[PDB]
Amino acid sequence: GMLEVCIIGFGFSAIPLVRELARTQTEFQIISAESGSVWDRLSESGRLDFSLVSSFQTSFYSFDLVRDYEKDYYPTAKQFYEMHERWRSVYEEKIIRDFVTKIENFKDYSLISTRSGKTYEAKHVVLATGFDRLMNTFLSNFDNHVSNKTFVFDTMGDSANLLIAKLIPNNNKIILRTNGFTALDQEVQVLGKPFTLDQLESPNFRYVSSELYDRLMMSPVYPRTVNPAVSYNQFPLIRRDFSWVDSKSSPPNGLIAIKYWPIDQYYYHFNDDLENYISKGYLLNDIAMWLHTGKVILVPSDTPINFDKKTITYAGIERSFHQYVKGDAEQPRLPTILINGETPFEYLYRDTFMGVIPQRLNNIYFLGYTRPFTGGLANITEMQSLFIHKLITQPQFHQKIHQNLSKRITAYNQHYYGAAKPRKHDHTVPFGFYTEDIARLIGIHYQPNECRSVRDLLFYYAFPNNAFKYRLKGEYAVDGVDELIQKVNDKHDHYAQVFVQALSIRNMNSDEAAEWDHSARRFSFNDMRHKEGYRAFLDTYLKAYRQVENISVDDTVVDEEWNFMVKEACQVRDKVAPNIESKDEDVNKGIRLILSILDSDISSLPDEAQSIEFIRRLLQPKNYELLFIR
Ligand SMILES: Cc1cc2nc3c(=O)[nH]c(=O)nc-3n(C[C@H](O)[C@H](O)[C@H](O)COP(=O)(O)OP(=O)(O)OC[C@H]3O[C@@H](n4cnc5c(N)ncnc54)[C@H](O)[C@@H]3O)c2cc1C
Ligand SMILES: NC(=O)c1ccc[n+]([C@@H]2O[C@H](COP(=O)([O-])OP(=O)(O)OC[C@H]3O[C@@H](n4cnc5c(N)ncnc54)[C@H](OP(=O)(O)O)[C@@H]3O)[C@@H](O)[C@H]2O)c1
Repeated sequence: GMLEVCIIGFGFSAIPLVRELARTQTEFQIISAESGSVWDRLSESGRLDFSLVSSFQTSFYSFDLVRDYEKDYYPTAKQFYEMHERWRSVYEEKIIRDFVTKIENFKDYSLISTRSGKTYEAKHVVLATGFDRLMNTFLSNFDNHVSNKTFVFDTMGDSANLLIAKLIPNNNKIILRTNGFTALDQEVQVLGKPFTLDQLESPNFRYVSSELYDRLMMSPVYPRTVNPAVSYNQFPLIRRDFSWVDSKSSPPNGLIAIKYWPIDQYYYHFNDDLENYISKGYLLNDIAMWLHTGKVILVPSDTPINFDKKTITYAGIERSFHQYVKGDAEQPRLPTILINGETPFEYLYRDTFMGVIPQRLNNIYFLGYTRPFTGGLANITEMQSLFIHKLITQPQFHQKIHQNLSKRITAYNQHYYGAAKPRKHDHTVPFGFYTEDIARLIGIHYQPNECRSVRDLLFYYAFPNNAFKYRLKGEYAVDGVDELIQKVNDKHDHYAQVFVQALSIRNMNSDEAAEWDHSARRFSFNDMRHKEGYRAFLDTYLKAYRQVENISVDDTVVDEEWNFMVKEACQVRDKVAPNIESKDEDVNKGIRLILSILDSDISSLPDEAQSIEFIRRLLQPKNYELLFIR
């Protein structure tokens, strides 16, 4: 009569697993802290006044999307929290409010200790406890009445970018003292229509060849184009050292990106009702517009600073600042876990299988410790939830995965990390590799060889690998996913543009593909040609923000020392930007060809002529093997 499952921590990550355990009537208990999460801190202090950096389709679960999806949008922080609270309310009767202090792991059960002193025995234990993040305080607590101060950031990430969005409108000057950072427009115009960047990744093209996929994806990350319109050419300090990368899989696991509103897309969405959109949490966070306008400056990583005087020395200027912001040492909130009830478990992402199954522990699973490169967490945690549910409820599956666990882990690490040493961001994966890897392990994947029509090929290769893609049919089918996929296909032209992109670069080398990617009137990422024209909009924006936030600040004060630092900062840009002056034309022809053979039988396509041949060979991709599954 021992408890079959104990889930520790209930916020967001645990929802889909609890839903599947309920469906199979598997006995479970949830234990979760009375104190809740950062989302409760932000709710309590009235600071749910921002929006997600991820699309609806990747940030909410399949069983919500089938009801509530009518169009792409970026949810607000308020909507995200409201959804956590709705699901909390569904499962509250299954939640014990307490805090787990210790887990003793035995051969086929665990002893869970709590701060109350109550103990629990459970055959299977799932940890969904999230992360402690140092920067959460800056969001939950730090003040909006600071003005004309200098901030120094040693780190750039989504949390820094959100703080910078809130600081800039109070004429706070931002110095970024960095080893580089990857920033990407969260939204792109494709023939007039907005696509979130997660929709453009067509990840199953990795199976055609890693080199094809690499030149399709990596030109905005690695400094491959000489095009003077690209932020990494106007502001070379943004470039990172990627010498650590030792994998043929691109983008590599361990690559992080900050996702941001470019001001042109911000204007297209919000220009009509600006004050009301800002009050909902749609905040302009265009880092490239900040670099362009000098409201942010980059300085070298080894730039000298004096923590005692609160001074940084740049442009022969000893420069004084109100705050230095170090940046996150973000790590899982794990209680002490005792192996054989004796030896403390040591957590390392790479030593777990798919970030879920730790070694040396029996029937313990980790849920929510894998971070998506792009898109929302929902895609990751939905698929992790199905994997965990199958391991808990199907001993045949549990035995299959565990029998060769150490060899699977080795084969995964070889494929994705190679000989690179563990890094603090190992837990970050391309979402469309991870979801597909789990789907193949579970057996709810699609087979490329079973596509019959060109349409079927578009769905396999070009429809994004969102978790709901794998819940149309088979073991984990969700009612309404058919109608969801239809709605999404109908609105994005079946992802024909994405498909044609790969068709267009199949013969190119990586340098040719990089130039082609940037030959558009507006390329997807970091296009500095689409900033100057929005300066008037920016002033309308700052006024609307100030008005929403009851701020007064006069834009007359002149920080001549800043100007000199900005001028020193923006010197490569003042050389390169005057040098300014195929993708659009090629895409147009490609989409015409594809939409016209949509319902054509693939296997029977005849021997633009050579693009049909390549299309036919997509039935037999030569790079399909994943040795951690086989
Ligand atoms: C500022 C911010 C912005 C974000 N923006 C986005 C976004 O745009 N898109 C997106 O997809 N994701 C975003 N995320 C990430 C992610 O969606 C959230 O971090 C989410 O809260 C993770 O859910 P979780 O359930 O893993 O953890 P949490 O939501 O933190 O919930 C875990 C729960 O477990 C409890 N707990 C912890 N330890 C114990 C213990 N020992 N015993 C008992 N209970 C315990 C905690 O109190 C908490 O209530 C953002 C995160 C932050 C902080
Ligand atoms: N769906 C999601 O899960 C999701 C998505 C987006 C945002 N978020 C939220 O926003 C936050 C984003 O992370 P964070 O701001 O807390 O800190 P972080 O991104 O974990 O840390 C950023 C640091 O990582 C290093 N880094 C290494 N490679 C980099 C690259 N290519 N680009 C940029 N930085 C790189 C840099 O420091 P060094 O160079 O000094 O090592 C940088 O300062 C999350 O904590 C989360 O709260 C969640």
